[PDB]
Amino acid sequence: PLHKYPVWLWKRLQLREGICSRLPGHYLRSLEEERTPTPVHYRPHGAKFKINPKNGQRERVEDVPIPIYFPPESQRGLWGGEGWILGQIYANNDKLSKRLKKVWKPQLFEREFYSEILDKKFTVTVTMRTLDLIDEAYGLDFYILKTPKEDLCSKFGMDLKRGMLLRLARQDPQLHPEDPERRAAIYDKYKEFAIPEEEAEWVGLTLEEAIEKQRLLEEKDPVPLFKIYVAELIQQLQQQALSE
Amino acid sequence: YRARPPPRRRPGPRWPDPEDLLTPRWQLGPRY
Amino acid sequence: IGIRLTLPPPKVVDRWNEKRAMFGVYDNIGILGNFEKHPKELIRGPIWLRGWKGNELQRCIRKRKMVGSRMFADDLHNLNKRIRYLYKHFNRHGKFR
Amino acid sequence: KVTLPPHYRYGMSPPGSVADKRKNPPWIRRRPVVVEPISDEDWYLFCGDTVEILEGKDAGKQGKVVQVIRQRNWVVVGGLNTHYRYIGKTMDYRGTMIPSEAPLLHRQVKLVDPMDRKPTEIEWRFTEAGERVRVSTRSGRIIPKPEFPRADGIVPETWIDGPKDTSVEDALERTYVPCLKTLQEEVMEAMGIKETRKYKKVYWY
Amino acid sequence: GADRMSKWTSKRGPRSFRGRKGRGAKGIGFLTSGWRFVQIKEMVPEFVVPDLTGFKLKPYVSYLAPESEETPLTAAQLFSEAVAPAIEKDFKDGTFDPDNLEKYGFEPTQEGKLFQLYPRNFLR
Amino acid sequence: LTYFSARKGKRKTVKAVIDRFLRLHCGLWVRRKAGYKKKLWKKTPARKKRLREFVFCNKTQSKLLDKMTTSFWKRRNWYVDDPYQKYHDRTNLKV
Amino acid sequence: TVIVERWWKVPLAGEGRKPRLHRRHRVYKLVEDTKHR
Amino acid sequence: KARGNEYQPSNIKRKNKHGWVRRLSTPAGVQVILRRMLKGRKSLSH
RNA sequence: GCUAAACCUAGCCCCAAACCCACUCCACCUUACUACCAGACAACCUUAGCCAAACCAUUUACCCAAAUAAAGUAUAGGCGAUA
Ligand SMILES: [K+]
Ligand SMILES: [Mg+2]
Ligand SMILES: [Mg+2]
Ligand SMILES: [Mg+2]
Ligand SMILES: [Mg+2]
Ligand SMILES: [Mg+2]
Ligand SMILES: [Mg+2]
Ligand SMILES: [Mg+2]
Ligand SMILES: [Mg+2]
Ligand SMILES: [Mg+2]
Ligand SMILES: [Mg+2]
Ligand SMILES: [Mg+2]
Repeated sequence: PLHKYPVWLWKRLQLREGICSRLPGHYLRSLEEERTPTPVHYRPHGAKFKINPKNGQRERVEDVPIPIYFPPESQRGLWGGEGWILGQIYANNDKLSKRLKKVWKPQLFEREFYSEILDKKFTVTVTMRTLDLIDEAYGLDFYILKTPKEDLCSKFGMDLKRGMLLRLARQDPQLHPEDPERRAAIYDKYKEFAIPEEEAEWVGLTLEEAIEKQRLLEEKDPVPLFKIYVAELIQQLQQQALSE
Repeated sequence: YRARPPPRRRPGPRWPDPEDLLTPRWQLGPRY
Repeated sequence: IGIRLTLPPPKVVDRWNEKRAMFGVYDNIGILGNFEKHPKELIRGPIWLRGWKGNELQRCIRKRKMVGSRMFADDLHNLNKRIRYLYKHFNRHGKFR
Repeated sequence: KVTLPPHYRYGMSPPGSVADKRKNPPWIRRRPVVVEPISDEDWYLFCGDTVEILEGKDAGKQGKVVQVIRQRNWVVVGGLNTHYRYIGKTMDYRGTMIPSEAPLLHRQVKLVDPMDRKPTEIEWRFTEAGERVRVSTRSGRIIPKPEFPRADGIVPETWIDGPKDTSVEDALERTYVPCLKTLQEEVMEAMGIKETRKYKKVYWY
Repeated sequence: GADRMSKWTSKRGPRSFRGRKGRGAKGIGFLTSGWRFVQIKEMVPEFVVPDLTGFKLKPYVSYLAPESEETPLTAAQLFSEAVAPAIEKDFKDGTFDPDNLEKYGFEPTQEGKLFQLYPRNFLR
Repeated sequence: LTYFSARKGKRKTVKAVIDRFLRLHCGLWVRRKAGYKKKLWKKTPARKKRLREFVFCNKTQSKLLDKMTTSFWKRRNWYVDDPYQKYHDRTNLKV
Repeated sequence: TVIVERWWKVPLAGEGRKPRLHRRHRVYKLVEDTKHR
Repeated sequence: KARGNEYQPSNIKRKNKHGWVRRLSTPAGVQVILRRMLKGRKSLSH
């Protein structure tokens, strides 16, 4: 036989049933959106049309991203979108020679970063690209908030984003409790990234984490039927008195 | 017997439901 | 042995039932209906065979392209193998080159 | 009780009997008998009904239905549509020949009008009180459901309570006073069992 | 050569296997040093048998009993038959408050009770 | 030769034939002589002139190349200022 | 950062379609490693 | 010498090698159970 | 004359349509189907090859989501096979 829906649509159907239905709309739209990551291991053409050198004709060109493998240890650091490149090479760059397996690994470094919003220092494994992105963003706090989810390529980076967004959303007074003037200055510096606290709590959460969080919010002890029946009995007696 | 009514092209524009996943993507764009 | 000893039950065919009496009706829907509907639109069956004909290889290619994502995993695997065998048979085996 | 095979063929002998097991062993697989589907509300033949045979040797004769087999749309009329067979046959004795009734389909019998003893068609209709009864089509007369002995072989009128049969007064006595206590709690109070030790909390997972 | 389809019971296997497998009977104690078994009196179930002297109910019921419609007991029926008269009596008198729901039979918590409805801590 | 393609179910064209031969619409095929650019110093001018000629193919070769190319290459083309336009049709041909 | 490009040209996929990648598209040649800049 | 008696029965070895717990100890063994469940095997493991 | 022979059903196949399925009690990841004791072990990671090229070594179609058409065209390729 045949399935009513295509197989690749089964995942999206599951989001319309069960506990995933009751997830916040703003969170669900984030999962549906799939932006193209900033090119890292390949150079984009930069133009939609190029003149072919041979026939001298205008031919459409497209950017095909290089597949990237992110090791699980990359989720505990900030690699800046870099990852392992699992591919093939030709010996001596000659197509008539053997096709060998080649893996390109980023050079990882251990660095300590201070977050102004979080008022804490983190020892994060980063690459040289991550340092450049932070330098171009003028600070770690700007880099975390500005960089999209698809470009961070790190669960820890998204967790840092949620922490910063929560403090900005709440105007949390735990940041320098004894210096109210200094606390307001930092919040004013990053006021452009402020979002409502309801949305900030769901930023960076995976589907499994969101489901568990939603389940806990909806988890409540059932109301005993004694209390429910008392309310109906009391209401009905009042209505009887009015008719009399 | 009597023949069934002839199959006719249904009058009026056909607007697919945008909220249906089985709706083809080409029937939802501005070009359609 | 190998042949039945009794006559089979007689075949009763209603030559004038509704299906046979109205067979072929509206086959000229395009000619007599201002070409609003093509006669191929009357064909009912698999979605990959309405108004289209081909050999076994062309049917297998077309079915995989149109409803391949909706097929079962075991059915899809057999279809993929059938295309591979038919590709080798038609393009590599035969009396004529 | 017994889980019959998917295509078990019901016969005159009741299922699970000695004769049925010999005729229908667990390994038998015969062609199913095509039976016209009749709804329970549409069925109109019951034990004790008087019907007239339409086809067969006893066409036009009337008799009393003694058994109905819904799985085959069969009605058995006592002493009608009968063939003769030997019973109790042994090696020395040829046996005793007795008339044996053959089953009749529902379309081969027709219910009779109580006022005029002739076959007639009936339809299920509701009376003013709301009861569902059978009404003759041509005459519009109510045909009562015949009084047949119960399948358990018990006559309420000719019934005497035994040494282990609860009397009607005791059986229908209502001694239950509703309360928010379990059976265990009420028995502890009734029998005076005292338990002061408290139950310790346990982990459920 | 082993029979996979047969039920795995305590009669199969070496001596260690046979002594560890049971037949579903509940334990009534524990083993101390020297393989000595200590039987706990409280772990042994106690049969609460009532006095049947002067009991008018017999295993069977006489067939001269009128047929009655089956009405399964529900929470709504139990509340009406047991709690509604108590609440209605106090409602007319004008003395009814949510604080005294325990007076009518409501139990806020099952902890501290010998027989707890949920989780169940008593046998049938 | 691919008689039935795996993606479209159609006959494919051997592109080696296209890069070497020109098919006139009359059915003829035009080719260049093999080795007309090889070792010209050891070849007489009479021989070299024959190598520079554009020759036709016989019936077997023409039929072979027809099977190796699809119907797209057998259509009638109206290229502007086509050098081989006059050779696409036959004149005064009997039998 | 290691930057590579494919030896084999990837056929165009069109508007709103993901490119079809054969196993020969896994072959890469090193363009430039940014650490040597 | 004479062959054919390569199977020397032992319940301890049989349960430790092809048991239900042994099957679930590795991801490959879990797939073994899943294949037998899919095929409808009456005995998923020893 | 035996041995046998004969049968018409059980059901199934391909499509359409429509998005399926889990738990009476009790038992079941330890030696599964075992009432009742200190865990902290935890998932990710390029398919290869037969085969075709009449050897083989680069290479050799494999649903990726609109039927048709552009088109087996542009293009790729021991510019070979073929893609
Ligand atoms: K061939
Ligand atoms: Mg065996
Ligand atoms: Mg297109
Ligand atoms: Mg693809
Ligand atoms: Mg053996
Ligand atoms: Mg040994
Ligand atoms: Mg099966
Ligand atoms: Mg089970
Ligand atoms: Mg070969
Ligand atoms: Mg060889
Ligand atoms: Mg070329
Ligand atoms: Mg060749």
